[PDB]
Amino acid sequence: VYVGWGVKNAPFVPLPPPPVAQEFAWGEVETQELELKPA
Amino acid sequence: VQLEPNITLVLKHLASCGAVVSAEQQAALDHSIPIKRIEAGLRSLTLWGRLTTLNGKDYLVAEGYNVASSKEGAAVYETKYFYSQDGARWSDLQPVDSETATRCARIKGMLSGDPAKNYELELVFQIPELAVLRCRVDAIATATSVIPTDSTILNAASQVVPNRLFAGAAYPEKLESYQHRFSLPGSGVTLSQDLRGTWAVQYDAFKGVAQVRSLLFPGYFFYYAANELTWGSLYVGDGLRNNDLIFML
Repeated sequence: VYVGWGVKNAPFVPLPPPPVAQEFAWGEVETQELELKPA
Repeated sequence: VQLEPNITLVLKHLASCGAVVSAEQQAALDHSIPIKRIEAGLRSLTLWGRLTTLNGKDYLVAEGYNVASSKEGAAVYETKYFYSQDGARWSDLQPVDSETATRCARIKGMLSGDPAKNYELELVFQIPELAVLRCRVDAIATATSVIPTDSTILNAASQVVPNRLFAGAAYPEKLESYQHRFSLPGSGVTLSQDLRGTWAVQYDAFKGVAQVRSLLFPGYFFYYAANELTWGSLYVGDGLRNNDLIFML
């Protein structure tokens, strides 16, 4: 039989704040024309 | 009304709350509590609780006191504790020092059954098991010791004696009906001037019986029967308070 409060005798760790997401990688860059041949 | 709490009444009203004692231990208490009471000069001596151990020889603890005085604005009951592994023979439970109690506080988990063990703390320190047991028992006793409000009264020579003209606690399903023994009878300090969620009360109005459970120490139970006007408290479990209480409420 079981008699008592419904708790477990393991050490309790309250869940920390959830993780933050991550933004897109920087393979997203602007291509540019060849500039000049300044003298 | 009652002069001393009755062990059989305590075991009968706390049977639901899970506070139980074995048959042999029950009979042995019945036959052995008076012997230890009369061996000393104690006017009162009753079972205090049953702490659980690792080998299987649970620690039965009883406490007693002779006279109840009022001193420095509080009721100071000079108590003496005894322990046992069987209900037959009662041994003294020596009081501990201050720093020894501070070190006591750092031992967790149930203490083993053998009273000859030693725990190692930290320069190293050796802590006997009886010291840990006494530390836990005095902590629980200081924290929670319930009697119905105004069930005692002062008198000549300023000794806290029972109140033979106790009318009965009105509205006994509320915490204002019960108080810690240390609180003086005249003062209005009761079981409601402590934390808001460390006491639970259940009440049966038809049978007129109230059960008060301590949530800081999940093993402390108390009953108040209004029709018979009889109250009593018990502790069953290891002497650990649940510090992670808030997440539980």
